[PDB]
Amino acid sequence: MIPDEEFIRREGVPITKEEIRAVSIGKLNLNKDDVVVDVGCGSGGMTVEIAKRCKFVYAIDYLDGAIEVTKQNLAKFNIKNCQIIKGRAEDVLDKLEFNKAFIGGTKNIEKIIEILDKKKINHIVANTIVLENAAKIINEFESRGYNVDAVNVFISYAKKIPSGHMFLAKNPITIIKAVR
Amino acid sequence: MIPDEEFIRREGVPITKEEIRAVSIGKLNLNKDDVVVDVGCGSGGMTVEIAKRCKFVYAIDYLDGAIEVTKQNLAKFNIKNCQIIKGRAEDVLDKLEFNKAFIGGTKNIEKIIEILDKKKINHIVANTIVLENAAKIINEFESRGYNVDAVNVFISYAKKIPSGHMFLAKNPITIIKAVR
Repeated sequence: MIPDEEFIRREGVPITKEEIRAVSIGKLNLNKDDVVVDVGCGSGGMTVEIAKRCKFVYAIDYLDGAIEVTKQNLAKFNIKNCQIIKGRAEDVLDKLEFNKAFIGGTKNIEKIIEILDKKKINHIVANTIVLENAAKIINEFESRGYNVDAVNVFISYAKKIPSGHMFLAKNPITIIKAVR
Repeated sequence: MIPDEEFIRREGVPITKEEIRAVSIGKLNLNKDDVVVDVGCGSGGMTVEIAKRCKFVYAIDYLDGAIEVTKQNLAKFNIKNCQIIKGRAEDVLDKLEFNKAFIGGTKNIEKIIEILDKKKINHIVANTIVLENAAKIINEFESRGYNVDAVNVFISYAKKIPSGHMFLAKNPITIIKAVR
């Protein structure tokens, strides 16, 4: 499944649009034995979709608002597959046993990627709207022996205006898949 | 799990990109009870992905190349709830029973839309790269009481080169969902 209007949102807290999560989910190639860390503090959209397809998910979020909404969404789809961990991913990550990672939002991508790598995490998906990060992540992963597959995705949404349908875009996003 | 690129390809026969399939599969909102028609002469990417998800799928295709590749992929991924019906959708669709349509390329998109309309199909997703067809699909449907969520997706792929990476553009495609 997937839908977007059936997610509990909250001003100040971002949510991945449906089409983006559909692509990002696919890149993770999730199965029943995957234990996934989901970094970067959002509303829970990706968390739920990941929870629904794997063994267990850690949602690492560092801001209160995000934790709260994710929590509500978790409640809302009856997810018992998931632990929300408040804090910096770089402080937490060492302590966990997992085999895949999705990274959204996040600070210290350079720290996280290095920890991921040395924890022998051999399948990672990262989304970024930022040019410098897209550049970092792709080169960081290729140097650390991953084969990298990145796509820039620019979605625009039909909106009716007096003359007909215009397409409303906001920001393109880079979705990066590193497997090793 | 949207499959990588383990698809049987035969050149002259297009394959819908992985990320475009993930978005279209998402907009279809598949249930195990869905009976889907899949109209479009491609390599079976979409077909397969629809089959894994619903009770049954009918691939409607006029093009021999397309059919055979599609048969091969269906074979490759062990898909058994799918029947291929060789013919022009405009000739056949009106005979079929199903409650959900996916439309890929097709000549005579008006006729097709008329048919889905009459049959009271409450859920249609259509991909097009043709300007005029995107216009007709959206307006024809909005005219018939469907509400229509259309998106345009521009995808580009990082390609490694001596200086770094460039992004090679693929052609943009409009993904139209119509629900009533």
